[PDB]
Amino acid sequence: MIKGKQGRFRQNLLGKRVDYSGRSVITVGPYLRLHQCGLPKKMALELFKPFIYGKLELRGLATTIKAAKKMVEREEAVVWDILDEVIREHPVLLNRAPTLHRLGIQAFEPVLIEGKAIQLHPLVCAAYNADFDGDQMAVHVPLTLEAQLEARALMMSTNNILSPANGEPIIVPSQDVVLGLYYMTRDCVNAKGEGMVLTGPKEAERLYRSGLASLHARVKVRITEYEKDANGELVAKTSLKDTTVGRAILWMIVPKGLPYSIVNQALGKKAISKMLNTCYRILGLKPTVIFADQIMYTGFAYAARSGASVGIDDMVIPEKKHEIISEAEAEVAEIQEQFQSGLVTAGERYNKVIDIWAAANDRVSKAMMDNLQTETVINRDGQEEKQVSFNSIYMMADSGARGSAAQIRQLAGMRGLMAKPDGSIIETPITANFREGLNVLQYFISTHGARKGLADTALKTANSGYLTRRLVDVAQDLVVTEDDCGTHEGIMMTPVIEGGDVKEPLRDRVLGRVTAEDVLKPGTADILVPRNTLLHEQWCDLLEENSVDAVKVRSVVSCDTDFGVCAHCYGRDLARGHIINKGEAIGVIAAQSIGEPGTQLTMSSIQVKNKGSIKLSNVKSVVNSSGKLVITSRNTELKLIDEFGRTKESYKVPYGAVLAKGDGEQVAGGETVANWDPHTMPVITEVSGFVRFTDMIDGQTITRQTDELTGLSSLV
Amino acid sequence: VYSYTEKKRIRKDFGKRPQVLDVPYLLSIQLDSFQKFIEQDPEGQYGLEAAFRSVFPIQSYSGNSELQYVSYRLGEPVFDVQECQIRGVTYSAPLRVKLRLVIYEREAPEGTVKDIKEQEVYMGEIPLMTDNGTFVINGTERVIVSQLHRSPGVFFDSDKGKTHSSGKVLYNARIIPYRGSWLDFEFDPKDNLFVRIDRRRKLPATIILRALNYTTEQILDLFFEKVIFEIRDNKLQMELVPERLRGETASFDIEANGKVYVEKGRRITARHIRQLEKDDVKLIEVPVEYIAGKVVAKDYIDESTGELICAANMELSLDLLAKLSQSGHKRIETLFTNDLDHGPYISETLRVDPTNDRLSALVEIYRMMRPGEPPTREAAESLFENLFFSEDRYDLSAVGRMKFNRSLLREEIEGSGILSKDDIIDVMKKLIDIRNGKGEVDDIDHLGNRRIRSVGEMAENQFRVGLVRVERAVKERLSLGDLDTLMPQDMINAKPISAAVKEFFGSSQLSQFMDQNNPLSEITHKRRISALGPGGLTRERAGFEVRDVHPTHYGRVCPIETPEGPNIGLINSLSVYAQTNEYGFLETPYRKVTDGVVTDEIHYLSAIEEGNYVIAQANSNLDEEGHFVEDLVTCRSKGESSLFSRDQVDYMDVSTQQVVSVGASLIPFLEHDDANRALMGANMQRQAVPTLRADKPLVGTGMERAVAVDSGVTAVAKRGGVVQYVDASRIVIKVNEDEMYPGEAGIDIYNLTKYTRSNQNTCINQMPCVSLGEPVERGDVLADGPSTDLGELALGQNMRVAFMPWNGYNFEDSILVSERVVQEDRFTTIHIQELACVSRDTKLGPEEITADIPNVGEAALSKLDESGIVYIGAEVTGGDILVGKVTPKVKDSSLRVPNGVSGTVIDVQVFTRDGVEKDKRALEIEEMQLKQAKKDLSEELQILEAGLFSRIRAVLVAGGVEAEKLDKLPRDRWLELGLTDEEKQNQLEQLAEQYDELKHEFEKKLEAKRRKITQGDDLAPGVLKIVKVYLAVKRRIQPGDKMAGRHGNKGVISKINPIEDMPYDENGTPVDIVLNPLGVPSRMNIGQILETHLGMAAKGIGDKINAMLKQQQEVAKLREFIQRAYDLGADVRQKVDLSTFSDEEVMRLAENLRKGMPIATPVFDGAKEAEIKELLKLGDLPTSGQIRLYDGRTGEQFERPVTVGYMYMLKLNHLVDDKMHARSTGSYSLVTQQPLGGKAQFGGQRFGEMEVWALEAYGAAYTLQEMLTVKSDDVNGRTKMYKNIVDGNHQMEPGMPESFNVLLKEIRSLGINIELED
Ligand SMILES: [Zn+2]
Repeated sequence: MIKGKQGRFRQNLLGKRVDYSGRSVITVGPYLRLHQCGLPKKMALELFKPFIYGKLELRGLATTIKAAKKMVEREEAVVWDILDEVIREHPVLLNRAPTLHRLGIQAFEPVLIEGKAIQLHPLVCAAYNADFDGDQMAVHVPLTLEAQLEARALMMSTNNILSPANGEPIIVPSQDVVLGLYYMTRDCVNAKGEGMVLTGPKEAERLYRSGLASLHARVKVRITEYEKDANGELVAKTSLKDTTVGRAILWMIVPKGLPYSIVNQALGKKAISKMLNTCYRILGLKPTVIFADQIMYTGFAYAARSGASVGIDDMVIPEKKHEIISEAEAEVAEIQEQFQSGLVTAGERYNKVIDIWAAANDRVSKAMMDNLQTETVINRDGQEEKQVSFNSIYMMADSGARGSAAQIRQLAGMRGLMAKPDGSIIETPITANFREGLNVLQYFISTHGARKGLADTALKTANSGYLTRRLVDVAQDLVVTEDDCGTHEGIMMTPVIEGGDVKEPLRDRVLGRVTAEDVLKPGTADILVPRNTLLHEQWCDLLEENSVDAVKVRSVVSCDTDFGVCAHCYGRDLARGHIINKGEAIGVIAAQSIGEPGTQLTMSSIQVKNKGSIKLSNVKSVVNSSGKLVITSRNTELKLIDEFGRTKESYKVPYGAVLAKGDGEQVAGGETVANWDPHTMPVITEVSGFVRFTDMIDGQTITRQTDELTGLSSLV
Repeated sequence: VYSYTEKKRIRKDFGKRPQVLDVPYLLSIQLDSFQKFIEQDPEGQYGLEAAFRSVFPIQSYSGNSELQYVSYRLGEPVFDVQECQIRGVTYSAPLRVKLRLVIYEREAPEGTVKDIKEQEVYMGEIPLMTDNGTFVINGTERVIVSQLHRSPGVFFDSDKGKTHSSGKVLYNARIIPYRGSWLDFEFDPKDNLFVRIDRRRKLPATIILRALNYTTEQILDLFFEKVIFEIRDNKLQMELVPERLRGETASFDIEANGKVYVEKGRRITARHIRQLEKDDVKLIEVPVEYIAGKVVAKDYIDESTGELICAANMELSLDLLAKLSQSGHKRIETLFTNDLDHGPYISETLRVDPTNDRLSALVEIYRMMRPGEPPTREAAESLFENLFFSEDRYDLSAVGRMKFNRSLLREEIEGSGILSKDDIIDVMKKLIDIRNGKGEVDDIDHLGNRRIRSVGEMAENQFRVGLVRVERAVKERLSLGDLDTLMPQDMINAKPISAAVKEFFGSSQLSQFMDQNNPLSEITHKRRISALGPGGLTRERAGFEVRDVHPTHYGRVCPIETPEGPNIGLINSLSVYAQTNEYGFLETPYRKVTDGVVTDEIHYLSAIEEGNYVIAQANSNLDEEGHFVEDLVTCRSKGESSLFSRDQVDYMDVSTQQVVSVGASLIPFLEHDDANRALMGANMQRQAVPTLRADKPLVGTGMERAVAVDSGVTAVAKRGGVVQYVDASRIVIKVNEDEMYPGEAGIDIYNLTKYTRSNQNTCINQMPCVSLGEPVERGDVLADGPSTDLGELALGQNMRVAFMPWNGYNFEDSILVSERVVQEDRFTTIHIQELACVSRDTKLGPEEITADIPNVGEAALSKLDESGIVYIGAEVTGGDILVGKVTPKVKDSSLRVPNGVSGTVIDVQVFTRDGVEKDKRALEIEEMQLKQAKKDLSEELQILEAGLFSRIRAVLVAGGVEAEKLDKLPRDRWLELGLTDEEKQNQLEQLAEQYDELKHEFEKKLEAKRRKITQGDDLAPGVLKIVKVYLAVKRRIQPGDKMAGRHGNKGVISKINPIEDMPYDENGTPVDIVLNPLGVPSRMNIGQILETHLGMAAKGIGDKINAMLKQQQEVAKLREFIQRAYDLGADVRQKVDLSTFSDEEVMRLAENLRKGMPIATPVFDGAKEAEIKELLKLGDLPTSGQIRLYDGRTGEQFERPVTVGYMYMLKLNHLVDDKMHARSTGSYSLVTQQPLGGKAQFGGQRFGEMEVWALEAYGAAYTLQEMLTVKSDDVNGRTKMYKNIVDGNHQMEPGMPESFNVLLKEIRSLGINIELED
């Protein structure tokens, strides 16, 4: 009774089924708002039977419950009024089957829609990562008013705009509306509405809709901004700005607080993402919601206006592809003949062949990208000018709506080199391109690769699910229970350099976290910030411009909370602005966030670039015979103290490396000081003197091996 | 030349490579398998005779009484197809087996059998295959797929990498019989060989080798070679062969005849070996120390003692050398063991042995088989012998024996079925060679290592299992073999084989309920291959590699056809030109190539055969001769491709289409699209559904014809001629006299398949497509089936299409459709629902079917009949009663329509358990079907008589021809008319016995079918009668439905929208459909664009044709324009002319083309872009094809003119109403008070534990608690929630859900003090 699957724990405390629940395939209905959702009328009818019965007996249309059931199943006239009344304020939960991250369940306000499919808001689909392939989402209904409060207050889209994994808005527009917005803030040199002046955006829209002017053209227009530099006070200024017609038209949708420089760019997916980020970070939540709604609507409308299309002619194959392929064929034939001549080996032959093929492919990529990006060459109102191209494919790629450089490379040019099921890269690349036909063999090999990818995706899905299960079940217990452990002890956080470019800055790693020790600027004897205060974006930027390099910050591991964690040890609750609140557990969300991308995962010498002074760590060196500096410490690392003073570059120095300079000295940007011989372990000597055979027995311990090249042998 | 029917609608085509060979018969494999299975072929050879002679002769041991088999036969099946479907029984025929039983006397073995007998005894009943290769098990259609299993034989694998985490590559061998115990041989990281059987406990290999009765000395002789040392008065001079010196270092001065050949410490170079060979130096003088390392081979014995001087397999030293020297044995033999050349694996393999006598090895085997039993000498001996040397429990098929010999570099292909000692010896020899480098492992995924079966194979195996079972029974009963008082029907039993075969066909991973919704669906499913099933790797534990495709599948298994998700690469389909090798392997065609002429003849090649040869690529340039104009040409030789000389290949690919399977061969412009979406679409083609009307897919591939003709959904013309009667019911064909046979001439009747149930609850029906008195050609369509169009497969529908973002309504794949598309209902589809009700007999009376039901509204009863069953044609709805069923008590249990589904009753079928009466409607329906059957018999007899008597009249045109006398008297006596002494009178007499036979056969068939209809068909026990009802629902379209094209372009439909909101061109025509452009770049396919331009151009041509038809533009201008259209550019295959065409055909074909110009395009030999631009230039449409569009809402042009054209969308079988489902308050499960699940039972959505974690992720507490508690238990909680909600209150008393109390008191029952706390 207690053990096994039939055991009561595993029998009835597990994924169950739920009444007052529904499911169907989903659609868009963009005219809806993110604070609201669609729901087919029939689903509303069956879902809320007791509710409708209660309102019915309240109105006394049929006193007994059986008669009310008969009325509703008959679908009589008055029932729809009752349905609207109950749906007046009664949010519901929408859900997807693979519930990876917590936005996969979400609260929304239904609206009664005809048909047989659920209209779902566009942007939230990206949070649901649910394409409209036919995904069947489910629906649940809270019962108690407390549950309604929870949903409307916690699971509400308005309350769920940023990711828990990190602070980026999860409501970033995905693929289509971004094309429209990119179409807005892009200039054609000469068209209608080029070369005049406007008093405001309103007449800009008027002239655009008139067709008297183009959607975009460099034009000075007076615009006004409302800045909050003061202590939470608006200051309204105005001035002329050069801009595209579409850009000025877009300016209206911006709320008062934001400036204009933010919109004065090409508005890529990252650019618009930081636009939302600024809007939330400065103007809070509701203005962001309204701004995003209007962004959706206007961008859809003007993408429809765009007539953004795609055609065979819209893809261009540079003629140099023929020439480049001819050169590559000649080169590979030459190298194969050289192998036949015996100069080189089969392995070396193959390696050089693949190298030259890759180089030719890179040449083709550069040629086609040049052919694509600036193809628009036209009169300027004068003779001729070349601008960024208005071909649909480059607009798509550069806008970041979908795809990347690699896919457009596949579309226009050769699709590179395919590997085999063994994983070894194949000697013969895919000489052809998709726009032209692909031979039997190239398609066959590409199918090997694609099927390998598909099976790997399935296996990765299963493994990610299992690993996520492990991560959640290990971390089910942990919860926030105390505000502050009152601990002075925390971790140290610094930027990260693997031995090249800095990969993650200090601003990102430190944001939203309460410092453990105060910040000591190098105006030393300066308490730059207090000792136990949260670090949000303004403070982080203060630190960044102050050039703070290493900061001691509070961490959960250092928390001294008995049976829980201290809030100050945890810092900001991402997906929310304020510091984390009491009681709110974090282990489950942490595990779930780290596990969500489990599907998205995969299954000599140095030339210093920057200019700065030389610093060394784990330093133990000596001047060699030649006068250069060699290092007598294996764990030595070189830092390039920048002009400001921070370590912008860090590289691991092997033993006995060759240094043209030394510590505490200046090195020009782009000067080779870091160099060495990675092979062979040196026996460099600390001191100088006669080298006697102290404990060297010849013929028993060592052997005299003679070199056949020079004559000067060496004891072995 | 082209057929009249084919000339009805000539499809334009693009293609340069000539069609050297056509598409073969697509459904060949199943027909081959079954026809080979069932035939009275001599000498067995993979037939029922093979199984019989395998099980026969039979006789009880020393019983002097032998049952021998004579022959087997199969009469007609008890039923035919349609009545079998209606009744619901198997479609099977008996198995009448002539057996001869003969018994001798005592001490007369060779003496004549004292008694003989023979009889055609009954042995089971076997299902029969359909003409479409299918079967019918119980009113249901299913397909038996073939499994791509491992070829039986011997194989070798590495098992490297992670094995032991040492980096030491292992080497394993596996002999796998076609039928028998597995056998495996395995090394270990200690370089010690081992063996295991059936994955049992590991054992040393050599233990079984000595168990084969081979001595240790014999074993070492087999696995080593002798090295001799001679006592030449001192130092044990050695016989040296130079070949035993490579890769060695001389620890002493190798010298002879006073000459030094290798100094001590100098390694033996090839120069030293050559010095020794030329000097011919064999005997040398070795030091004693060099012999110490050596290992003695045999056992020496002293003459005086006779005792063991030294055991075999023992290292030597000076003491042992002296001990054998005192005996004076001049011969000291060791074995040449080298670390590099011959690792001494056998030595320590022997040293690990537990014992030496064969008896102990047999004892070890006996213990190992069934551990925990006493070791018995004789039982163990018989066990070992029959385990691998008896047909009873071990054998190798011809394929197994063939490949075993082949792998072993042998010369004979046919051999014993059981193993032999030398077989295992040589397998071990190969294993040790591979361990030493020579030879290699066998890549399992390579097809030649694999094998494919066919239905006959497994069916015969089951027959063999049943045969051995009944043989056990027969021998048991013959142990009491009496003196001829019995015949061989007391010996026999009918249950075993019939039970085995029917059970196997019913429940099996190979017999699958067929996917019957679309000609493509069924043909593909039949042309399917799997890796699952018995002897088939499990889905979850399958290796990633076997999922991955191996290069040798080129042409043999389509890489692009296999379902995605739960499993991939295990159910890969069958390539188009692939056939089955005689030995169960995959033969593929090729075009032979001579010195310089590509021989157009066909030559078949096997998998391993390809590797040896090098073959020319498909898209090869040849000029009027097969002469490859390019001296350098890409060809593939051994799993790789590169450019080779003009004359190095002797074979050449048959056609571009070979590379894919049927499921992928229908995708236009595949070459321009990624494999991922290609495979996705190709799968999606499987699940398409027909609409009400076919739409002649504009961008054809040429494969539609082959699939159409092979897929027997249509009424194909067995012979040419003319149709004399045309009707929806049936068709009458008067075959041409030359085509007609002299005897049994008659005329043919084709029976159309009407509206009837599918296997996906869809509709299926055939419709005539030819007018009366119309010429018809042999082997050609007469009446299209579902989704077939004049004998061409029309899956979905082609519509005007455009790519642009329309108000964000096409966000991800949300397809946009105008109300126009639904207005003509062209997407509309039909579905059939078969609701069944049974009448069993329970306690307290049987289940009645009366109309009388207590407490039901008369309105519900109004639509019912006198008995209590609905009338056909009732527009019923969800909830209404169909058949009035009541459980005596009395209580109402009447069947009803499912909730939420409407429909219209099409038919009611009624069957009754034999021995109970029938109600008024059941009797009426019985009589109606009786009348229908009698009508059918009467009309076929009448028309056949009319044909026969018209033949009589034709005969009497001569030979006493009479005009007034013939028509004066009636057709009763037309032979009485005069005729001279001719064979015609006898021929007329023959027609008279034909007439009499018609009368008598009509009478007998009438009686037989009368009885068959009247008799109560056998039903499952308990039921008195079962009634099925068929409901038709015409579902058109709504938002949420799913449809796609032919590029994997998945898409649900956003919102049916007005014609007036849609954009339209300058001439005003709006766009039917609008799709998302952004599917193009990310989902790397572009062929949709190319075909879209192509379809736009074809439709423009068709529109011009239709315009010039509406205007009277008599055939001259039409003929010229059509001529211009068909030639159209570069080298092509059409090469048609209009001078040959019959202006009637010209106008008829133009009419057929007024709706569009169908275009054919092979997989890779299709048209080029400029050719599409060429056709566009022929059309009035822009060369780019991007047309300016005008918005309905705003009313002006869209800047950046838009790509528009025509796409062939398909309606997928995922209708939103089907996927729609919810529940508020239904029934609870019996085991637990939780909502049920699914749609068939009114369940609720399943809340998963990850959803629980997500709820936990949010701070929402009450929600999770109530959801898992009251929305999935507490009596107060749910009751009070009902009170709150009906009262209008929205509030909960959470309390505590009594399950906690259940657990608490369960623990309390245990000696556990568990309690709450403050
Ligand atoms: Zn703490």
